[PDB]
Amino acid sequence: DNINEDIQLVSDFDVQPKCVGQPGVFHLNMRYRPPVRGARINVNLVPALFDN
Amino acid sequence: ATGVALATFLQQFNGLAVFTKNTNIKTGIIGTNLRLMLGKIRKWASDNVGVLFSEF
Amino acid sequence: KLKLTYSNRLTLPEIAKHIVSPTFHELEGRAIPVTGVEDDKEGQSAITKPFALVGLRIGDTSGPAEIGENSRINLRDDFIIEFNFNKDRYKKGGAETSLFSYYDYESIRDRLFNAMVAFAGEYGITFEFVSLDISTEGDTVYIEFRFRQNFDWCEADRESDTVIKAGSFSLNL
Amino acid sequence: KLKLTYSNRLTLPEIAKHIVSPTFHELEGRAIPVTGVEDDKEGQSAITKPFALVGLRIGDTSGPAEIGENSRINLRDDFIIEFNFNKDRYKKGGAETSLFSYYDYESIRDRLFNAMVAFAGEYGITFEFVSLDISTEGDTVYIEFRFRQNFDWCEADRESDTVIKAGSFSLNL
Amino acid sequence: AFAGEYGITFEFVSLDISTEGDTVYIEFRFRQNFDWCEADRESDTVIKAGSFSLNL
Amino acid sequence: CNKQNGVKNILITFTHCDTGEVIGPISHEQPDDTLPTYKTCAWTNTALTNGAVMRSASNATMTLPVVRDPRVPLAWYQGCAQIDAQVEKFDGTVMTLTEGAVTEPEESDGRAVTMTIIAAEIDELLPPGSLAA
Amino acid sequence: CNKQNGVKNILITFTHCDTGEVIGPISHEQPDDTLPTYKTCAWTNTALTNGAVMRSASNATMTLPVVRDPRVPLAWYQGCAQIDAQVEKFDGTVMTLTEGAVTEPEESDGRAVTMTIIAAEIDELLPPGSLAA
Amino acid sequence: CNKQNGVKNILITFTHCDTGEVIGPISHEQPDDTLPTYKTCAWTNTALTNGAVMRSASNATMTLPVVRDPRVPLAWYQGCAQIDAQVEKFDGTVMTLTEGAVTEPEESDGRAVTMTIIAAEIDELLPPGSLAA
Amino acid sequence: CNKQNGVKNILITFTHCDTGEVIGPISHEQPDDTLPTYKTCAWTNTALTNGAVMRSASNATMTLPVVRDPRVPLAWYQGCAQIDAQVEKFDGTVMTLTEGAVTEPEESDGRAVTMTIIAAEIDELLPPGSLAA
Repeated sequence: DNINEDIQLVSDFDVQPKCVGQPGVFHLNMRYRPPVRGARINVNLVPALFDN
Repeated sequence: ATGVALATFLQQFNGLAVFTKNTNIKTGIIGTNLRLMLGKIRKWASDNVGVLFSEF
Repeated sequence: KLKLTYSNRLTLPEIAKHIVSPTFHELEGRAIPVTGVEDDKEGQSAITKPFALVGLRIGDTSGPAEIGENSRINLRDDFIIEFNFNKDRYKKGGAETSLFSYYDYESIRDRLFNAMVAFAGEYGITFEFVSLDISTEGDTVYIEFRFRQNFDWCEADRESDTVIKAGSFSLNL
Repeated sequence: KLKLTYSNRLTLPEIAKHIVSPTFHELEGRAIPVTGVEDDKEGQSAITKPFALVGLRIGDTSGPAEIGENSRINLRDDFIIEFNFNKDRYKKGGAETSLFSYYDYESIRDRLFNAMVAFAGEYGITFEFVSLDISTEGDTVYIEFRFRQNFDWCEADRESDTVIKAGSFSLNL
Repeated sequence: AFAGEYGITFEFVSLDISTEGDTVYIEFRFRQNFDWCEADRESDTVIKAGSFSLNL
Repeated sequence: CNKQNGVKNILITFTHCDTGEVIGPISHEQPDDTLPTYKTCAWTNTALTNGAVMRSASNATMTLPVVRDPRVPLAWYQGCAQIDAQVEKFDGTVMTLTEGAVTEPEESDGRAVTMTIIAAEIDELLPPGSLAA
Repeated sequence: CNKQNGVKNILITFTHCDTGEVIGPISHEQPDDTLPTYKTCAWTNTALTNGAVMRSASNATMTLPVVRDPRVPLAWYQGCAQIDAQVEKFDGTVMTLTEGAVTEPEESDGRAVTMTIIAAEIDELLPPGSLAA
Repeated sequence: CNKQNGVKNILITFTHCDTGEVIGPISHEQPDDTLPTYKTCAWTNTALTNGAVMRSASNATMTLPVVRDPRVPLAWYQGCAQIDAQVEKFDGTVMTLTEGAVTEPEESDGRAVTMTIIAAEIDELLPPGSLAA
Repeated sequence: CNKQNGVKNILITFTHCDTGEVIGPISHEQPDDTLPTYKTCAWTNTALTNGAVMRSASNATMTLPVVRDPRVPLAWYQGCAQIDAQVEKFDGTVMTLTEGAVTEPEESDGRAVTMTIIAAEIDELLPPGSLAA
């Protein structure tokens, strides 16, 4: 829907204090969404007779 | 039909900023003024000639 | 981090405070902004050495500058940094070093450029180098750098007059 | 609104009255247009401070200016706005501030440019910035601006000689 | 000779000569063109990890 | 002020063909001194012999250099979006265009852009006192 | 007088093809130093060999840069209107054209316009003392 | 920051079509003041008439002048290698390209090189606050 | 050294097609400031749509302006002889070419000559520490 929000990146160095940030950890958040496939169809069949 | 069409068209101006003392618009602002609105109304009116209006 | 008055260029005091003072410890501060290096020129020489001045040379434009018309505005500035240092005289072997002798400037140039590039990368402000000159006067040596800034300019913010909410059309005959 | 002598340019009194006086309250008026900024330097230095002068530099042409021939005519006007301000000294901590020290011009520039933009948008007259220079003299600091106007010129409103209603068409052999 | 040996070259600008009593002054003017670079620096860290929470 | 030349405002209102998003009118400022240009009459005359000409159908165009707005994807200024634009000069003239389409876009460097727009018709509003409809 | 080069007047009389409206002669002034140009002979000569040129039919033309009159729609200076024009030089010459048609109009920026007119004939009036009809 | 124009980083990741060797993202610096250029929208519009246009496939392109890296064979900066590149401007924009192919290379002098890259798609990352996906 | 741009040597070894004569390597010096140029990748990429490209065969080329050696016939610098060449830049690079052929020779004035050479392959030798074969 909006690529600029559905994926966010987080690094270990954002929160922990001075030098506590351990070397080489980064957090990734991604919002999956399955590809839609057809599932069900409703049919309304309306017969009539020749006319006019 | 003309009334409903025009009313639908004008709707897009709702909530739009306006400047009248000094017509310069700062860069990046969303807005307009009297002259621009008049011009756009004239454009829309000219478009529909022949379907609803006789040529002015 | 710091707080900048402007978003895309630095006033001379900001330079003297954040680029010159923290880089040269030899100067116990004394990075003094001034109106112009063409100065009283007497009290200028009396400041304790070493010290460095920062002063505008001329404001200028680098292209179109038509104020008011809805077009970009390209201002430009020329400011110069001038240092002042003593002279060392180590008098080796029953002989003194001459009152004039090669004085190392390359190290000063390198240090200044490195600090400038570091800051520019950190915040996104860059300078244009223009020239370098050196001269001596008895005890003191004058080293003069000329720089230049390019930046856009914008007008202050403003308040709208009103907003639309509805419209009374007539549709006469 | 105001009433302008011309429809596309401002005479120096008009600037001194409508761009300088209403913006800088520090000047209790005292935005005096003068013939030339080099004129009578003495009396020109005795007016009460602060004050600002407006004076023509020179008038020339930005293109073709052949008078009479039925082509456009372009003209230029170089004028300079020069201010005068005192120095503020506040003696913090048993130590006076030096007679020469950095003086804030950026605020003056911003205020002036904003006023010029406002007026230009309001009426439709625009200026070209040229350069800015600053220097100090004892108690007073001279901030000097240079500007330029571009405009067309037209001739006065002449009156016809007659009108046409007739025909002879003799149509000889 | 030196330039061939190490790879540094100069630009010649002009030659001027003048005399003064006993001594003669010969003044050469030269010029150098070269690139400049910034001092070396140390990385902040290295990378080895991954979380990829993969929310709904 | 019928005796000065310059641009006073520029507005643009993007629309996305595929998704149908809309971005309300946004001001813009020019990158250099070049002004826009126009061509309103929709017919094109080709020369023949003895003063005859071949009158044929053709588009009405506009050329419009603008500094990019830092909030809109660059792709929208090129052929990926549908455009509506206006210009107001000092002397009071106003030029209005709608349903424009960009053509043969040239490469841009990320801040300055030139757009070549064509449309079925461009409308011009004169200052007060016109001598014709 | 006899030994000065320059333009002295320019008149134009627009007619609208589709509606028949007319606007009486209106003066005009040039945007820059470039003077108009001309070609009055209707025929054209190709080379061939041994001086055996080939004569054929062509059009009288005229090139006329003029600053727009603020009261006339811009379109009328392009393919949308029929044009009549005149020029008076200082020395006394007068170039008259009628039923002109504008061709392949280049884009204009709203104040300076260049017109390429073609017509079946252009008549030149000389100062007194001409040596030919 | 926002109101300044310039390039801030450039990265490249060569891949060799035949051997399959890879060289990790290496920085680069520019030879002169010319900035890169882009063209991201993957479609092209032709004129036609009455405002219509013909819409077609086209590509996404990039132009990228960079100073050679003394450790990489010159040939790899021409049509012998597959390229992945990125650019970061001062204001925060980032332009990413992948599996580019260098096309119609022009001769080079060994230190300055210009590449014309085309790719199926180019992605733009705007600074915070964008108004569209 | 590593950060200076310039040429350091040029060698050439002429062979005569019709007679088989040979002239051992002879140094040369440039007529002006223009450096040689190169293109080493043999293939050429044309641009299709959607990022595809048509790959085909081409020739390595070199461009070499040199001041004539006063002892060699001028013809041998033009299409009458087979050429082998080398270049050594300051930083250490070395460009080697063999069995080149001269093409479409432009007129020379007897002292400064420009050669457009084409050959099957050109091999580049890098300074120490290369990242690829």
